[PDB]
Amino acid sequence: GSNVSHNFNHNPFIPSPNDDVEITVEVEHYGPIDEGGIYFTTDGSTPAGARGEASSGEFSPLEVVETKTENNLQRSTLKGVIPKQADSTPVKYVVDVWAADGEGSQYADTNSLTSAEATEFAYYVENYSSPDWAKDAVIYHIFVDRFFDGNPDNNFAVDPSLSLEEALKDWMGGDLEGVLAKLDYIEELGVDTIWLSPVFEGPYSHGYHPTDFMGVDPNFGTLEVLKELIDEAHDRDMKVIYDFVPNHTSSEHPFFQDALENGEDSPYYDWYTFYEDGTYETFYGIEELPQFNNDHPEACDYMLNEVVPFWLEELEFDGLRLDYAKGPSYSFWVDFRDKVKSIDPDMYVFGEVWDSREKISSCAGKLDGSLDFGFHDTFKGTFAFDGSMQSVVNYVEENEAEYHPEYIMTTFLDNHDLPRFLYEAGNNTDKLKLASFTQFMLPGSPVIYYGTEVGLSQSANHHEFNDWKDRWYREFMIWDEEEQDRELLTHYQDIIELRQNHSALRTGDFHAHSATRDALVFERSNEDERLIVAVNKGAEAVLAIDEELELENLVTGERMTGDELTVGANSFAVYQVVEEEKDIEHVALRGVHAQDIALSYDEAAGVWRSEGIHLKNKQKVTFEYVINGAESTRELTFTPDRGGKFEFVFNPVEPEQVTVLH
Amino acid sequence: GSNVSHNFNHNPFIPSPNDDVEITVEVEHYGPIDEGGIYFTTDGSTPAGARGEASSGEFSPLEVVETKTENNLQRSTLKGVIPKQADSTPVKYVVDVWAADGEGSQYADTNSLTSAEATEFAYYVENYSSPDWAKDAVIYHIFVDRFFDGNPDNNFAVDPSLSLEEALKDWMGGDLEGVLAKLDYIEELGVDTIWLSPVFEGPYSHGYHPTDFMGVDPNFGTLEVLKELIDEAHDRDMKVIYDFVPNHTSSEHPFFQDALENGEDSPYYDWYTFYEDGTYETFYGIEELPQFNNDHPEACDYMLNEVVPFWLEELEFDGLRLDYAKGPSYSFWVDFRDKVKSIDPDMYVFGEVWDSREKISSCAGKLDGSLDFGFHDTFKGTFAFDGSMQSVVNYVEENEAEYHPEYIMTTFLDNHDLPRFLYEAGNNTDKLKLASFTQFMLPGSPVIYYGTEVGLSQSANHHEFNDWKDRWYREFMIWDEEEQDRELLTHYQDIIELRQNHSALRTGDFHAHSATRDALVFERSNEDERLIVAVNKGAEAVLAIDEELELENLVTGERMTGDELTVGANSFAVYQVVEEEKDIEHVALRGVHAQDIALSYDEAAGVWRSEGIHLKNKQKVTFEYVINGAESTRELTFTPDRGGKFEFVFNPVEPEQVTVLH
Ligand SMILES: [Ca+2]
Ligand SMILES: [Ca+2]
Ligand SMILES: [Ca+2]
Ligand SMILES: [Ca+2]
Repeated sequence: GSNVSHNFNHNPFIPSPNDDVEITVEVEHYGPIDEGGIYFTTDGSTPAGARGEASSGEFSPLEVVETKTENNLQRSTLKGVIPKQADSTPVKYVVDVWAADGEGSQYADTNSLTSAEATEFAYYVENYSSPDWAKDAVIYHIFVDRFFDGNPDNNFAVDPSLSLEEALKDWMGGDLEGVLAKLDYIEELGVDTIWLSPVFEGPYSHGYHPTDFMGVDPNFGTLEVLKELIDEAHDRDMKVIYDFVPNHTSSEHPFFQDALENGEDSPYYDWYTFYEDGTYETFYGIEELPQFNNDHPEACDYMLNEVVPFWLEELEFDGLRLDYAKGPSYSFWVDFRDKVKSIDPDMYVFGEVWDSREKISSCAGKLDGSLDFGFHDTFKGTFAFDGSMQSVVNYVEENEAEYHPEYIMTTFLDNHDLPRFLYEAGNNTDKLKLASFTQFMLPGSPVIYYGTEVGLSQSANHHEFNDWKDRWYREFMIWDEEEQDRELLTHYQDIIELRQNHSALRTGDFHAHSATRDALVFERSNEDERLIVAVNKGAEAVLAIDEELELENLVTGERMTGDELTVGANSFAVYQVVEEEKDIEHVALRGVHAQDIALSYDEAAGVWRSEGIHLKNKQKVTFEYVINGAESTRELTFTPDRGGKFEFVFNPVEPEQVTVLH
Repeated sequence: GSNVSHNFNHNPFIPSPNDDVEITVEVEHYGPIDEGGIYFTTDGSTPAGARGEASSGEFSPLEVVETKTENNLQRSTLKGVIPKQADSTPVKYVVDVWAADGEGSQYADTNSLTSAEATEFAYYVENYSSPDWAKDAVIYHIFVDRFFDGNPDNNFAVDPSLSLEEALKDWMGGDLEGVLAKLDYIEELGVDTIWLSPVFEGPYSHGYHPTDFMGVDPNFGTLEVLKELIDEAHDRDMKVIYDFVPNHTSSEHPFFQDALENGEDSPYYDWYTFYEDGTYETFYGIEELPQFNNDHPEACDYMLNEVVPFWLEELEFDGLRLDYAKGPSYSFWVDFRDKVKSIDPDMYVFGEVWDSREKISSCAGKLDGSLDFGFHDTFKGTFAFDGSMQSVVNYVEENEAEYHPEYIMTTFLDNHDLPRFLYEAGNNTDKLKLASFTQFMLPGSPVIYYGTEVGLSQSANHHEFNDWKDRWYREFMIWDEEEQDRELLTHYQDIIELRQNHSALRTGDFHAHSATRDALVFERSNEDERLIVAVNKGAEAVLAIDEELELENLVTGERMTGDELTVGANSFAVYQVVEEEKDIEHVALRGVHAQDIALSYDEAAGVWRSEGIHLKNKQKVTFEYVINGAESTRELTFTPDRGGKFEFVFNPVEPEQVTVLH
């Protein structure tokens, strides 16, 4: 009948408990369409409605703002708002568009005629924030089966008669008891967070084919060993993150087998997406990986009210890494965030999203962050494939301009699914020293694949193989200190101690000064210190610094006053500038009332806030923040669509952020 | 399993009988994909194949040209070529991509696992050409029920007791006998082509709900009256075009009723797209307009081997206007062109495509042209809604850069579906004089809605209504010479006699000199004459001509030597420049061999051709055409992917066209 298209286009994509949410819908129709409607919910119930009559939830109308006729087809634009909701509230809504004095309705995105087969949109109403510990976190991503074998008695599926090509895709015996033993070495490395490979009872050594969402495979140990590991890692002030697989199970899961035999008389038939011809929804056509239907009400309750608290509340994990966060819906992640952030708002929830950064942005407001694949892709091509250092800068610059400031991009060089950096760099550890150094001097949360610090690479070429190319990314950790690259280990320990002792290197603004191919200098702003980083992977060259200032090589406690500097060949260093920068003492507000309004500092947060100013609706305000009667923030703007007593907040780390928070 | 995407991306989109056709396929996959394949056909049979084994047709492989891994997903590019085919050949092909040493296959665009549910691509192998008479054609689009009532005895469904609001959407009595009577008036207007509204036996007076594809509704007359009309219009050297409805029937069609009752035991059950729950494919949700399934083999044979020859061969129509050409597939139109162009290659086949010009371009090679909706949209907003004359120039310029030179864009101001121009221009006939003049001085084939020349407009406002807003675009033709706008008629007759007596105004190059808002001057190049057109819909102004040359107002046989000219207010004129331009006498070819190769003229066509030069495959040639040892075509390029003895052709109307035709 037409083409209703909403596509999650709600105006405040990350809504506060104050602002209303404007829903804009584009419709391409032949016959008439006159008005639509929103049928949104506040509890966890599924929303439904039709032609202005809501079945479960409240109603809000869609009204034609713009319309015309282009190439004999009529193009109208419908708009409506969802009323503001309280903090920590999951809003699910469905959208339809019909014609007054007509027969029927048509829903959003799916163009369905009924609410049941329509797209279910959702967002989470909350002052969006990520755990502050996750911003400063340095993560040691370990593959449990390939780390250490602290107990050979748990190696039930290990066949020692296998060759390396045959054992690397099978079980090798790494267990959670080994992570307990080598916990001193992990702590000596300097990391403050441990990311554990999946430990589900599955038929494969990687654990991504769960046959029990709430059970540890005996090949890795027991829950008590896991509880002992997490508790011992907690007594060292380290955090533990679990690699969580919510999208799919294996065909061997008791739920899938019971549904595969009993059919519709099975309690788990609707827990998967079975089709009317025997086919079922799967993960990329893998018949052994049926997609777990998290959009089913009784299955979404099992994942959220049974499985997730088992790992976060019972086993006391500190966070979850979500395998294939694209699988489940946004309406599931909105429910997921309300569940995990009600247990503890300091529980790190970041996902593995195989998509561009313009689509990873849609996960903001639901997840605390994601894995920076753009970091991976634009670091191999630069440091391992000899690229331009601009693609490094062109990556950092576009992260600031696209991602929400609270979104945490976890950066990495290797994966259990991607080739090792050392092997892609020809085992030239000088390039890995540059990448690991540049990473720990760039914004984000660095992740260290378990073997990288000792030179663990690939014992074979992956291009020579098929299907199981990922054998050689999951080789066993080397502990023989003769076979280890102790120079690389002492390098990783030193680049960690620097980042862990300089807040500007973790949560500081980024600014590039000069950069050529195989040459880059940049700075890391803050409010307590500044730093200058210089990295070159080619010949020696000179790069032009903006200002002129004395420096201090943090490694070799020297100094250097100059306007330029000659970065060495295949060398790198980070310099700390020395500035008696007068800290913030007074912040005023110029542009709202007749005279400047002096703000008051909040020591709990790090912001300056106004007192309580009334504003008229849709009134285009225009103002700025002055600093100690000297410099001033460039002019801002804001429209208070609903209410009056709105408050002005000034975060000096994000000064241009128009955060007129009620 | 992946995302195979071909999207009709064959390199020669309009293939000659000489060039091979390169098929490029983009695949976004997780697991491996190593090779694909093309399964193309030459006859009318449906193509099918799997994993290199073709079921109906020949096989051509798809090989990975490029590949990488981006954001943990692998992106490969498959390529293969379809061998060159003879002239007048319909190539249908299907495309799949699989993994060697894998299990199964996956097909193009639909991502289906079988060939039956895959996208069926097609193109037509032919030296693409549109009927030369259709390029110069001036069309008089009449709505048969609203023209003249030459026989009141055929008004079976006319209810004289109805009001105008109720009769304008019902039957009024216009018949083909009236078109016979008023044929002198149509010929006096000057048009050389008549476009007839649909005459199918349907339940509505517009005829777009056919209940008999090969039957004339008695409310319009008989076949003999239609045969008499077409024959009488032929004896006056006029052409007749039929408005053809191939996409859908009405629910009252005997085929649909028999299938609606007998079900799968009906011979026409597969002739529509019935769904397994009682729903059926329809035209924009209209349950009374079920979509006729032209992709069914037995239905495509009924349309092409029974219905189309009934109108083009039996009733001896000169062409078909195709209602909603987007409905049927491209694989249907490839069959459709092979059928109508085998009856007579001088049969005009142009379609009604409700889409952007970048998508109307895909109909080139299958249809002779289309209706220029961009002309309509960007002429109401300019001449009836007071816009910029640049949007007129920005429309003509983008037609040259996007459309194939043989594609014929039929321009119009009104439709039976769009509001009248006079009513959108506030009955200000001075604006309609400007639009009708500017139209007949612009490239394309002008179409005249039946009432426009006598000031026929709308007796009511369409915004006041719903569903049947198109009553007021289909009002009855006025014949009382007092109620007619004879000034507008004498205007249309004069702007026709000019275009019909100046070949540069029909098939001549377009060049804009100066243009402001409500002001425009341009020229129309050719090889026998040049013209200058000046149009202003605002106040008087002066526009800067490029060169300086004397002119001649074709209306008032005056002259004017100057470098600029002052176009009047709400006035317009077309001037013919006077130039003793030495015609083409010698054309040589500089760049292929060591010395210039003199070309020979072909009087049958209008081109200069080479003699027969051998070329190596993929050899980047670079050459030009010199004219009478004076000016030269700017350097061209060409690669002969297959063969040797290729010939060079020079069309002086399209000189930059690299037509190295074998
Ligand atoms: Ca996975
Ligand atoms: Ca695998
Ligand atoms: Ca129609
Ligand atoms: Ca209608």
